[PDB]
Amino acid sequence: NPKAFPLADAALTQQILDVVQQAANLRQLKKGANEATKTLNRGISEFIIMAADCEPIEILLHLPLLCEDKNVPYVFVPSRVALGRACGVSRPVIAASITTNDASAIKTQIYAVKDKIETLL
Amino acid sequence: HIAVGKQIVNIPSFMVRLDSEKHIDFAPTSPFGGARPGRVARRNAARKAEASGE
Amino acid sequence: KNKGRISRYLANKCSMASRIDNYSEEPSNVFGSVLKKQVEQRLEFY
Amino acid sequence: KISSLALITNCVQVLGVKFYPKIVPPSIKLFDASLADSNPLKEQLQVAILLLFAGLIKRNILDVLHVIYFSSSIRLSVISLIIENILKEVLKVLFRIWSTEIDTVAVSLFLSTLESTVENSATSQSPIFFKLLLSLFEFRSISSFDNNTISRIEASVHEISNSYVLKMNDKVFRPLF
Amino acid sequence: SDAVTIRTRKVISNPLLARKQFVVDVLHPNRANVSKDELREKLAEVYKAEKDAVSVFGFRTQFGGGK
Amino acid sequence: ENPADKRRRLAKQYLENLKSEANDILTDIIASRLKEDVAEQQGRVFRYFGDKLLISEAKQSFTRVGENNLTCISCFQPVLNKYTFEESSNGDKNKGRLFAYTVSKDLQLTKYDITDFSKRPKKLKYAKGGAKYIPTSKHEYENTTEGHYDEILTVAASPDGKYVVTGGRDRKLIVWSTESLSPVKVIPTKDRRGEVLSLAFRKNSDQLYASCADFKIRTYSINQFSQLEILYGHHDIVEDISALAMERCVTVGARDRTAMLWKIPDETRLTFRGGDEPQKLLRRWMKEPLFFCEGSIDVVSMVDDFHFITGSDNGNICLWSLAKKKPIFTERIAHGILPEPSFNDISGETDEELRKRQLQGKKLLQPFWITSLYAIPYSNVFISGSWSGSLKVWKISDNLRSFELLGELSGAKGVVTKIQVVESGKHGKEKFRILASIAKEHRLGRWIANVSGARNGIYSAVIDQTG
RNA sequence: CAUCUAUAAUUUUGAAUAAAAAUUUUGCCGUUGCUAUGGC
Repeated sequence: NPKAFPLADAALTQQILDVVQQAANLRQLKKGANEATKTLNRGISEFIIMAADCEPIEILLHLPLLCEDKNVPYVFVPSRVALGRACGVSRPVIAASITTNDASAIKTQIYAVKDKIETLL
Repeated sequence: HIAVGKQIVNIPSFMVRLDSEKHIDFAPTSPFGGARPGRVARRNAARKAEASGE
Repeated sequence: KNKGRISRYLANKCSMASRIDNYSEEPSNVFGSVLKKQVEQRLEFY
Repeated sequence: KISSLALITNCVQVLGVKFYPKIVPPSIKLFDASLADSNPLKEQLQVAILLLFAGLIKRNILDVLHVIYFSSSIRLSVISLIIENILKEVLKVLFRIWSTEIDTVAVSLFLSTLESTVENSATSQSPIFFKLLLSLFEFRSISSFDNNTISRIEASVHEISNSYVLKMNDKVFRPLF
Repeated sequence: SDAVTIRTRKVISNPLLARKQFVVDVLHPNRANVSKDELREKLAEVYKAEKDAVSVFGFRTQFGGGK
Repeated sequence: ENPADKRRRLAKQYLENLKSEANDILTDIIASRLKEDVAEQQGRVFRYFGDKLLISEAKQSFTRVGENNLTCISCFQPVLNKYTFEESSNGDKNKGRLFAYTVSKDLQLTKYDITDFSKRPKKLKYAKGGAKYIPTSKHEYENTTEGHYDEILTVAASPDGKYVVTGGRDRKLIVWSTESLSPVKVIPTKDRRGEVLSLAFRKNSDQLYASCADFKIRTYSINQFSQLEILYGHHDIVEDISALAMERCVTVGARDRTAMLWKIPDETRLTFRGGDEPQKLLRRWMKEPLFFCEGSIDVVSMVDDFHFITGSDNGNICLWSLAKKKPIFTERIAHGILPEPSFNDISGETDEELRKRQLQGKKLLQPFWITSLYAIPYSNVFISGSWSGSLKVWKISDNLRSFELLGELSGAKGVVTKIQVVESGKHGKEKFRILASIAKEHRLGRWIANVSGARNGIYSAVIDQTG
């Protein structure tokens, strides 16, 4: 399906999920479609991760509009349950937003993943 | 209050390495990450328990 | 109070339905019906 | 039967609202009734006897306690009423009723009475009390019970005896020891 | 709670001076500074020798305590 | 009358028994039996029944359990000592009464008897935590209320049979006396995020290793009720632990995909990293399908003192040896690919071809997680389990360089939280009960509940061997 | 833990009740027979 167009391969998924857990730990990550849209509106998002097997896909498919409107990288990953593990919560998550903060330890990681996402876009 | 790995460090210039910056935490002796609260807290507690007794 | 609870739950399900119907070429009474049943079951719980 | 219960409870109410030469003859008639009884009508009867005993003790103590013993939680409650209202005479009552006694529930109520009395002078009460312990040990010797049961009574009596000897002053019961 | 550990490393059996010479690590958390007498008692228990045969010396407590 | 004479008497009785059983076998051998009974502490696999097993005729039996989402299980099995000769069990009623303990998210501890390998595990006793044990300070080191109030997560039964010790999300750790299930001692982990994630006893000993999710590994001595040590070194939650007769343990830290082996007395650790590359795999297959890349390492068990097996969350089972840093033999998707989501439900649009395009073919397939893994100590068989509703029994080669699928068992259904094994019979004829705590959800978080027909229970499979 | 006790097993008396020795698979719902399996 080309609706979830940029879908990460195994390696890029690894690094994406790793930086997602890092940001969840330093608490630079907003979890959920609604809060992600909120960060997107406020323009505080470094980039967006989405699930690719949502039931159905449109409920989060709304996001790429705002993403590529405001020039914020976005990427799909295979499994929402994997994304939930990566975030560190008890329930499957479908879309999360890595926010932006200059005083972060994971700066260089987020920038590497965002680099590769942009290349893939 | 902050021990790297297992070893309390009290030098602010310490130049953590990579894995060390993963391992920083509160020391197992701190009132913050461990044992009984500090002197001010337990002095206040003694004061309040005594004043309740009287 | 449960008026506010149910109102907000309905708002969430409504937004999801709007997403589906906007980005689906020919939407499906199947998802409409199941989401309505979900809200109905919550209301029955109340 | 039901007529008797009605008479009983009417006596209960009238005495609670409220002479001796016409309050003891009903007591006598009531011991007669209790021994004659000693079926759910009979149980609720015995309850009525217990209730009127509670009222009269509130406002022959020996056979009163006899009927109380040989008549559960209600029984313990009325015992607590007995100890709160009414003590040397109570001690003689205890000794005589034990002699009459020598089953499980009666013995348990007996031990409860002893513990209540002792937690509730002592020189006067001492000798019959020690004779009572003598009798309880003889009961251990001749009782138709089980080892665990008899040991339960044994520990209880040792505790109460320790309490009473602690209460009493020493030089007075030296010869008693 | 408080469980002192005595463990040995670098055991070199030196039969010239008729002994075993080793390096002792004592893990004392939430405690200060285990005694040499207790060290000798427990070392004798472990090594099945006599507290008169065991000897230790030179104990330095690491920064932050517990070892 | 003398201790030495007593020991001689017991030993000669042992020899009488050995000679009688040797004659029975007949209807070298004695030296061999003695040497094996020695051979336990030298940590080379010696127990080689890898192919005498009769998997196809293993008798399978589910047993439902009341509470929901059993989290974990621990089995206690009395042995006979070889220094002395009394027994492993504590009292005298027991005399070889096989026990099991199950802990459930519903905050329940449940001990069963499984002595008879033909009847269902009988529920002897239980103890339930609950909300009434919530600490009144709630904000200090002391956390010492005599019960659990959140998500008991692991259990371990002491090899001497006196205590069983449980720990979970409440950041406590409670040792119970087995008979009355009574809580005898409570030890806090004293860390805000120090949740206990796994428990393992050093075999035949009273040193307990608790892998805790504050990135640490605590180590307690139980016959003294104290915390000996903390071991540091992981980067993510130290998700699972396993220990054997030596003074070592092995752990898997999850996200760093890192298995670390802890030699305690030396105070040293050895780091094992995986490192398959899917594109290399593709090139190699061209020289010769789907190659998922390793997400996290989930479960671990030592087969031996020098070899251990780690099941990850991308279908991989790796066999590692202490010599080489890379795994010596990795094995691909163990329990197959997770079934495809339905087209209608992925799409939300009635056009059938559009829905199929939504399903996207292969690119949304994922592998089953290895949720449980267990190697019978010092033996050459190990049991792997996922939520594919089938335990897989595997046998390692004799050279300890590879392993193959010995067989399957399809009686399970659900998420296999934990696997355990119990032996019985004579030294020549050994019956093997395989217990599995099965529930609907993975024990750490929810993440998953849609499984066809999962039921909370204990899955017991009795295996007999002939040859 | 040991012991005692309790429950439950036999012995004896009595057709038997009775008497004593003395001894030693589920939380909720469903399908399914003489155990197995559904759903919440």
